[PDB]
Amino acid sequence: MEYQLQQLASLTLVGIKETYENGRQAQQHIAGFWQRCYQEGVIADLQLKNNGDLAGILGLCIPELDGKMSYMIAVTGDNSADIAKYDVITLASSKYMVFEAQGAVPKAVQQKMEEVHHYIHQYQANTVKSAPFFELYQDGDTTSEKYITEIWMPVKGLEHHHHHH
Ligand SMILES: CC[n+]1c(-c2ccccc2)c2cc(N)ccc2c2ccc(N)cc21
Repeated sequence: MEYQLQQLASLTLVGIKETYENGRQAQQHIAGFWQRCYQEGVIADLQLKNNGDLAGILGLCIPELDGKMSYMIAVTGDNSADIAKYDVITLASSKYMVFEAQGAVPKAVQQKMEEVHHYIHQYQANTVKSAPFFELYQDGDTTSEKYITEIWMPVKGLEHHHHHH
């Protein structure tokens, strides 16, 4: 499968985080969460705030300690803002395997994701389960079947994988 290696320094993310029972339940409600965020003007507001560290809006899947799964819609933002209403988190530095989904959101993303999970099955010692993974949505028309969504999966010690020697 095609992917690019990218690295990120520590980042501050601003947005809204919701929590669901598990991965399956999250998929049922994520589309709704996005719909609610757009309708209430949250997306527009968050878009004003990105300092440009990452281009776009992020949809992060965050594992919770009790087995629950959280989803956060956010942008990379500056710490120096009052920022009372929004949820804020620090995304720890990491290296990632970055994949692309070409197509209309979100079906193109879901199908690409099933594929990604299957592919990373072979990199069990390198993937980081407790670490957040995310979809990055750049400016553009989601509807177009030429639209590209980036999927960022965090990894550790990937250089040591035998397939790379
Ligand atoms: C809920 C559909 N929807 C929309 C969307 C589509 C049409 C109008 C408004 C939002 C969306 C729009 C942007 N920019 C970025 C991500 C998503 C998204 C992501 C996941 C999902 N599961 C549904 C999603």
